[PDB]
Amino acid sequence: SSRIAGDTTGKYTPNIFSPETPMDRSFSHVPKNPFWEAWVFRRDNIQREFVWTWQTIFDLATFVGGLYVAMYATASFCSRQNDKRNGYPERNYYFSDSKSNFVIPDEREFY
Amino acid sequence: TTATIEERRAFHKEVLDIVQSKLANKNSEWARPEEPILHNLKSEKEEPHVYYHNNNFRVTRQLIHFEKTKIFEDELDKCMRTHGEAKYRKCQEIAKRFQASCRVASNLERGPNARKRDVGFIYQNNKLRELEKDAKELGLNNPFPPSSPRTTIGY
Amino acid sequence: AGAGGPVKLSPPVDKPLPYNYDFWMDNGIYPGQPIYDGMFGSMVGNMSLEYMAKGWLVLLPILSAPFVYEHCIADDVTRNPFVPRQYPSEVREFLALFKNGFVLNDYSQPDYEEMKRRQSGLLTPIY
Amino acid sequence: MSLYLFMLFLQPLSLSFVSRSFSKISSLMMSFATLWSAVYMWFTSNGANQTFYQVVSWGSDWSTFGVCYTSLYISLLCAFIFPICVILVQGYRALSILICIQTAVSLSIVSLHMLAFYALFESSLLLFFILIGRRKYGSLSAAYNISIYTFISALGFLISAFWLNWSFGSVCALLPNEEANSFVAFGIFILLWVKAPLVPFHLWLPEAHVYAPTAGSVLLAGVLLKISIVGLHVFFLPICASSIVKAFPLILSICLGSFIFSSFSTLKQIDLKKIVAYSSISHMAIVFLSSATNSGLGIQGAVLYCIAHGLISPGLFLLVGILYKNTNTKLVFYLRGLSQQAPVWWSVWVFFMLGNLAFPLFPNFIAEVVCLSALFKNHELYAYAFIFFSFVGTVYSSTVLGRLKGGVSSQCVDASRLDVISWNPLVLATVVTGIGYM
Amino acid sequence: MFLLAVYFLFFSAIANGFFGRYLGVRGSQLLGPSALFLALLCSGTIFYEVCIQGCSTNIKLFENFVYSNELNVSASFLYDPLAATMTLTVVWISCAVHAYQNLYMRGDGSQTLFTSYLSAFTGFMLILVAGQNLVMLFIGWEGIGVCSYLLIGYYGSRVSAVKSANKSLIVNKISDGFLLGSMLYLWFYTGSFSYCSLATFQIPDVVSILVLLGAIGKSSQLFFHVWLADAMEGPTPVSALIHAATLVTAGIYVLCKLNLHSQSAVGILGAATALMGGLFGLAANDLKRVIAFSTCSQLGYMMAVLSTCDDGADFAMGHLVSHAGFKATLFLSAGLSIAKENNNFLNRYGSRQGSPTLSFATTIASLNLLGFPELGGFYSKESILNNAYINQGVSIILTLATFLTAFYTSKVLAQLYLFPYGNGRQQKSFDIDATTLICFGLLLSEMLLRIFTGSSLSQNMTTNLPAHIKNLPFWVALSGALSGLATTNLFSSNFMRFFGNRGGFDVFYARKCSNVFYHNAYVSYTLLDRGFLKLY
Amino acid sequence: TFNYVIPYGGSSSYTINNEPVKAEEVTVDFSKEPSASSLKLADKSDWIAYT
Ligand SMILES: CCCCCCCCCCCCCCCCCC(=O)OC[C@H](COP(=O)([O-])OCC(O)COP(=O)([O-])OC[C@@H](COC(=O)CCCCCCCCCCCCCCCCC)OC(=O)CCCCCCCCCCCCCCCCC)OC(=O)CCCCCCCCCCCCCCCCC
Ligand SMILES: CCCCCCCCCCCCCCCCCC(=O)O[C@@H](COC(=O)CCCCCCCCCCCCCCC)COP(=O)(O)OCC[N+](C)(C)C
Ligand SMILES: CCCCCCCCCCCCCCCCCC(=O)O[C@@H](COC(=O)CCCCCCCCCCCCCCC)COP(=O)(O)OCC[N+](C)(C)C
Ligand SMILES: CCCCCCCCCCCCCCCCCCCC(=O)O[C@H](COC(=O)CCCCCCCCCCCCCC)COP(=O)(O)OCCN
Ligand SMILES: CCCCCCCCCCCCCCCCCCCC(=O)O[C@H](COC(=O)CCCCCCCCCCCCCC)COP(=O)(O)OCCN
Ligand SMILES: CCCCCCCCCCCCCCCCCCCC(=O)O[C@H](COC(=O)CCCCCCCCCCCCCC)COP(=O)(O)OCCN
Ligand SMILES: CCCCCCCCCCCCCCCCCCCC(=O)O[C@H](COC(=O)CCCCCCCCCCCCCC)COP(=O)(O)OCCN
Repeated sequence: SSRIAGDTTGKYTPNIFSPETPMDRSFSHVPKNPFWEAWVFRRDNIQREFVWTWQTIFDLATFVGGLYVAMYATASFCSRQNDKRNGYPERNYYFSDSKSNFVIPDEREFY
Repeated sequence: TTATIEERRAFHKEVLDIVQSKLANKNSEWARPEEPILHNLKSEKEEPHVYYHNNNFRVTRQLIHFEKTKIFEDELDKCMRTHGEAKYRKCQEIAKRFQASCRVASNLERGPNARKRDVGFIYQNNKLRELEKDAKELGLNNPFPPSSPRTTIGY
Repeated sequence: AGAGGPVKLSPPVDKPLPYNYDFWMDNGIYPGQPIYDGMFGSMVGNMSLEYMAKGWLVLLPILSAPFVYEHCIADDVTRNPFVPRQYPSEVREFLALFKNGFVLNDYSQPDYEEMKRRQSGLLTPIY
Repeated sequence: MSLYLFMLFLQPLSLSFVSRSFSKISSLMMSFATLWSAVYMWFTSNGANQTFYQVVSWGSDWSTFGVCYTSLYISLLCAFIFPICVILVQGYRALSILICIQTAVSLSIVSLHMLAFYALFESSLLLFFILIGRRKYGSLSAAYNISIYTFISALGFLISAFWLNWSFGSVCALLPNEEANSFVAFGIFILLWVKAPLVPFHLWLPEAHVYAPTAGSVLLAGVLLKISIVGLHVFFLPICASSIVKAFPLILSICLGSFIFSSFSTLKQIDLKKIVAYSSISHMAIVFLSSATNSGLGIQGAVLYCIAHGLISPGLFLLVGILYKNTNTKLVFYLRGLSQQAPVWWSVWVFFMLGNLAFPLFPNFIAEVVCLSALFKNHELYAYAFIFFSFVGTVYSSTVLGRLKGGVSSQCVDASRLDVISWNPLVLATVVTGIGYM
Repeated sequence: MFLLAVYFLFFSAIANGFFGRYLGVRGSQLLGPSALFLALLCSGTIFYEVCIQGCSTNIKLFENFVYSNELNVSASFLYDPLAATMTLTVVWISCAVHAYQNLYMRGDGSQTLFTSYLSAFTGFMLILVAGQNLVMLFIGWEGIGVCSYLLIGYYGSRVSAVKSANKSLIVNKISDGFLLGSMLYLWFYTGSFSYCSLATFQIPDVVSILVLLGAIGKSSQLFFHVWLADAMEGPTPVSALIHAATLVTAGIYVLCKLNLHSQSAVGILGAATALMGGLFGLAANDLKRVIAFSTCSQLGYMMAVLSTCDDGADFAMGHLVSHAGFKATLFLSAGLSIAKENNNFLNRYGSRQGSPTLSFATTIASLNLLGFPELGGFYSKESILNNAYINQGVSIILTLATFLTAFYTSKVLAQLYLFPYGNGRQQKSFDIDATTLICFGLLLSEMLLRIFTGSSLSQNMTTNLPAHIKNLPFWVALSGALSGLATTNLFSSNFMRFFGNRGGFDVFYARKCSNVFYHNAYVSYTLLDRGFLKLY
Repeated sequence: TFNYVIPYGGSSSYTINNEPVKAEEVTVDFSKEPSASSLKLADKSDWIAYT
């Protein structure tokens, strides 16, 4: 009912007309499951069940926006500390409103 | 300090002369300069020849600094391994020198956003000394520790 | 016999799968398990999180009572009936440098205040 | 340099004249010749020339090509990884598309003109639309995603290049120019934001990788993501440093958020290819942040980590492709008992997964150490944030390995002689870089 | 000569795990023990040269392992007194475990791979101990972490073993992350990674906390002890190596090598871990679990002693080396009992005719754990308890832990030998070869030598304590042992249940931390990338 | 810089200034200035008028 497709000697031929099934690469394929396949389809196509609800908005804002805000605040604090540590004047950052034009320290200058 | 356009074009012509003199004789170490091209430009980018030459000088210097730091570390490690338990007293100087080399190498070209590398806690100790002096003279109470004699093996 | 023991095979899935089925770990042997035991399903010993919290509430005070006395109620002078080990001046000065040292609690010393401030050092590097 | 460029132009040329039956053999020989020419370029690159090792111009600013530290590493990586892609692909159409994509990418890395850079990198736009959208195994959605994201980002980059060419009068990197404009910086930045996947512009990558052939996925992860770092080092930091320093809190927020959200998203993945794709997105964040610090430690660390990723991600994508060929499945749930059934595939898979987790004997460890040191040079909190969240990568990798490692399986699905041959160079390169020959 | 030991272990790993098809099961039963014997000879030479004769040596293999700008580290090995002592103990225990595995793992399909993993595990432990810089220690730390992941999960078709390995890996990742942060702090402000230049008299609290958090992972302290109990899924030889030396000791070794710890934290954390581990071990009914909780308790004692005095580091290392022998013996004997009885539960053990050597080795190891006077465990434990008197809080908790330790240890000894037979009337047998007898001879030799040679220089130095205070540890141990023999009830069913659930640390993690982790992942993916930002 | 040792870009002195130089000798502007109507409509002073 089965036969060896591969030939090491190099005289490999596909017996497409053989009654016996060739032991080709397809022999080792794993049998799929109707329910697992539908689970895979549902998981990938999860945008269909998306709904804008107050709980969804709350969860999104609290975790994604909340993390982004925390990260920005920490980065701003670290920049302020570094500027104080280095002795540089308050740098003109993008959203910071500073009446100073300092951005890149001069390599020649001694701070 | 202001730079007039006449002076800027004069420096540009001098830079071109320097390039022409360099071009006259072949040099395999052209991009490893031993001396910078001195200038008073507001921005080094204005004179491209000065910018590239000085950048190559800075790279050469930094490579030298890194190798010097490695040498200092080797003498500190040998000194530490020879003395034994007397290492703290006898290896204070070598350690001081090694830490100074580390600061010079890191601080020279730290970058626009990088902080100064406080090898040996010298800056922190200095800050604490100033804070103590101010608190004591003004009669304030300092919430910070007083400056330390030694904070590290050397500095 | 360690090798070759019989095992029961987990039945093949035969109903629509829940969306969060990735929380279940099944290798094909019959007793599958949650990703983290105790996240759902049977709890070991039939003890809920509330029971564990009530236990910890009963236990915590008794465990913390020895530590709170010496650390907070007691003071350097009264903690022990002796002073810290006495060292020659050259040795003592070097030993006092260590923040995690044991010579910083010598009240008898005239440098006690400085040593105490050294022990309660900086939370983070200033530079 | 001239030899490398000539071999690059000969590889697409050779296909036109081959017998149509010798195509695969000729393509493999050409790929090896291009690798050897890259080695020659490395030999003819003296460290004494600190700025640019070699610059060649063929009559115009557009035809100015040159190699620097970043360019040299990326070009060697592309030449090293291309033979593997070639052997994995069958058919004249597939070979033609792959060879054209490779030629365009390899010419982009060495280009020193922004407009020429754009011309060469974006030439391989339809070819990716056609490759990712192939008849049976491709997805039109993924092709549309990647194509539209690339077009919009590259068009913004093009507008910035046009302004720089109008204002300064030249757009060649070799001419020192500085700009403080924020619109132009944003235009150049948006390309980097999209190409190197950074949240929220990372959606194109996973779709493309999943529905691309193994040769395509290997090329994409191996070198296509790196093209961002060449643009940053060569076309962004020299001119728009002021804007990177001005926006550093925002850059850090976006990079760390990308690292965190990508790590969390990797946890919900059930497809091996999607897991590898999201791991790449997480890994790109450290490289981007490290380069943005504009420090020696950061630029070197970013390039080194890029090489480590360009050696570890192709390996995982290759093993995943081999497994899919053996089993026709990428679902972790269907794949069980792989330890017992494929001891040789499993050993290499475990080794590569250990590499992806930045263990000490792997290039990722050294690279990560350098990148973390650069972040610590900026701020201690910056380093701490990245170091702490690295555990999430461990959780997903451990869960995947555990699901694959054991269970009951009735199929012997192990690698053939061809599959071991394809990964052996990658294994040896990983080991060599791991021991410190970076 | 110093390199040879690491070479022998890595060779045995490569040979068994890459060339096992040629060597065979018997070939691994030869090459493993032979290599470990040669490594023992080298470790003994190293110990004599460095510890006894005060000759530290540095071997730099190669320079510029990492060379990016200023950052430069080299692969170098410094054999200092701590390194020599740990090398010797590790190699002695590994040689014994390799001898043990010849008979224990005969019934396991991959005996070649097991031996390979054991030898690579020992090699990475020797790399961690002997490293001269922080990067080499990290290389060892990660190598032992990976080898533990590959050894705990050896039985892949058991979901418990794979989960136990994932647990170990995740906990160790969190710890090594804190360590990496501390190493970055130390490199930045001291200029080097070498321990000689690493010395800092005053360190900011952050570095101390990061160091402690890194150490509490491998040395399973409170909040980080969840993985140790679970690590029982692995084969018995793995448990002996991890618990006795390779894993638990690394945290203590790190704390002792770089004295950046804070007295207040280490004392409280240690005493808490000692008490909790003893209480958890009281409830436990699996033989292998009780010995794990005992390991946790002893680790608590070692961590606690660092706070008491300056010699605490020496006392901790002395306890660590004394503990590795007896604890290894306890695990190997437990494994043999399980193998002979086909049972893991204390209820079903009982008196049965056996080998004199195994029963004696179990009794002597239990006595060392208990604190029987004039034994290696006794001196190393009294050195801790006597010196902890100054810290009133630490001392009281440690004495209570001594009581609980004695109670469970005596209960286990009574249940395994004195108690009548509890297993079924079925044919069970495990015959012991001469290799197992050699293994127990080695463990007993270590135990005997420890008494003659000692564990710390300051072991017998006088602690100026009243006689009643100096001899109290003995009375508490005796009282606990007597109460344990009587198998009396000490706590109500509510507390016995609480202690059986190990304090509910894992129930907290599953109900709250894991749910939060997967809700963050749900928001990050389902709600956002594949929801809001995905086209219809 | 195109090197891995020093930071890319450059630094410009804040103290040193360059005196402005006219783009050309004579400047002819073909761009008309805003009309009075544009300014009137843009005036937001009185909200009702602006609206
Ligand atoms: C002097 C001594 C002699 C020494 C020699 C030196 C001479 C130097 C050069 C001479 C070499 C001959 C030139 C080849 C001409 C024909 C080539 C061709 O038809 O391609 C497919 C053809 C394969 O033919 P086929 O398999 O028999 O079937 C095709 C059928 O006709 C139809 O099949 P189909 O209907 O099924 O179509 C399916 C299609 C799938 O559908 C698509 O994908 C369509 C996509 C649209 C175009 C692709 C956009 C992206 C292309 C990027 C360019 C690739 C290079 C990247 C480098 C960046 C450059 C900026 O897939 C393909 O066709 C192949 C995919 C990839 C090939 C695309 C590249 C060709 C670009 C234009 C070709 C030139 C035609 C000029 C016409 C002249 C008179 C009519 O040739 C190849 O082997 C692969 C392409 C080789 C590219 C080299 C050509 C140069 C183009 C680069 C532009 C640079 C400027 C030009 C300067 C060149 C040097 C001066
Ligand atoms: C399918 C696989 C089957 C076959 C398995 C192969 C077995 C491989 C054997 C493992 C190799 C272990 C050796 C590790 C050392 C690496 C050797 C090496 O790198 O050569 C060094 C020379 O150094 C040595 O030879 C080391 C001695 C090796 C053996 C000594 C003891 C062996 C015990 C192993 C412990 C090594 C710990 C090192 C941890 C980093 C090159 O000298 P340099 O000129 O200084 O090179 C520059 C440095 N850098 C690489 C960073 C650019
Ligand atoms: C540092 C200086 C010298 C370095 C030597 C390191 C020691 C040997 C390293 C050899 C290569 C390193 C990684 C080997 C590939 C990783 C795969 C592996 O180790 O094991 C494979 C298979 O193993 C092999 O075939 C190759 C192993 C040969 C030697 C391995 C020694 C232990 C690995 C060392 C850990 C690497 C360190 C990386 C981080 C520091 C999978 O095993 P399991 O998942 O447990 O399943 C096996 C089936 N069963 C369920 C029955 C258990
Ligand atoms: C609709 C979208 C959004 C809606 C929902 C958003 C809700 C989020 C709101 C709170 C989020 C976290 C709080 C951070 C911002 C707090 C207030 C910002 C103002 C601020 O900068 O204060 C600083 C906050 O402390 C800090 O510097 C940061 C402390 C908190 C960071 C750590 C907390 C979590 C850690 C997790 C890792 C995240 C960071 C990783 C690096 C300290 O004031 P100042 O001294 O700086 O003076 C600076 C002058 N105001
Ligand atoms: C010696 C050093 C100390 C070692 C460990 C000390 C731990 C002490 C902390 C516990 C003591 C205070 C507990 C808070 C008071 C709660 C009192 C009742 C608890 C309650 O009603 O709800 C519980 C909340 O969980 C909780 O109570 C979780 C709160 C715990 C705070 C986090 C501290 C880490 C805890 C790690 C070990 C503790 C294990 C047991 C807590 C169960 O909630 P539910 O699941 O039934 O809700 C239903 C799901 N919708
Ligand atoms: C002064 C102006 C004022 C502002 C006015 C703005 C007005 C609109 C501006 C929007 C311009 C963005 C262009 C992209 C449009 C979204 C893509 C079209 C949606 C779509 O259905 O495309 C399908 C697949 O596309 C896909 O699969 C692509 C998925 C979504 C692409 C993501 C867009 C790239 C990133 C967006 C911004 C990135 C940086 C921004 C600087 C193909 O549909 P079909 O072929 O079947 O046709 C059948 C007809 N339904
Ligand atoms: C809300 C968070 C911001 C999201 C971006 C996060 C990280 C991006 C950083 C990229 C790094 C370099 C880019 C330079 C600036 C881009 C964004 C910086 C933040 C920003 O918007 O600052 C604005 C100025 O920037 C500008 O005026 C230009 C803004 C960008 C233009 C948008 C599209 C341009 C596309 C043009 C294509 C090519 C054009 C070439 C001619 C206003 O800040 P402010 O200084 O006024 O402070 C007043 C507040 N009180």
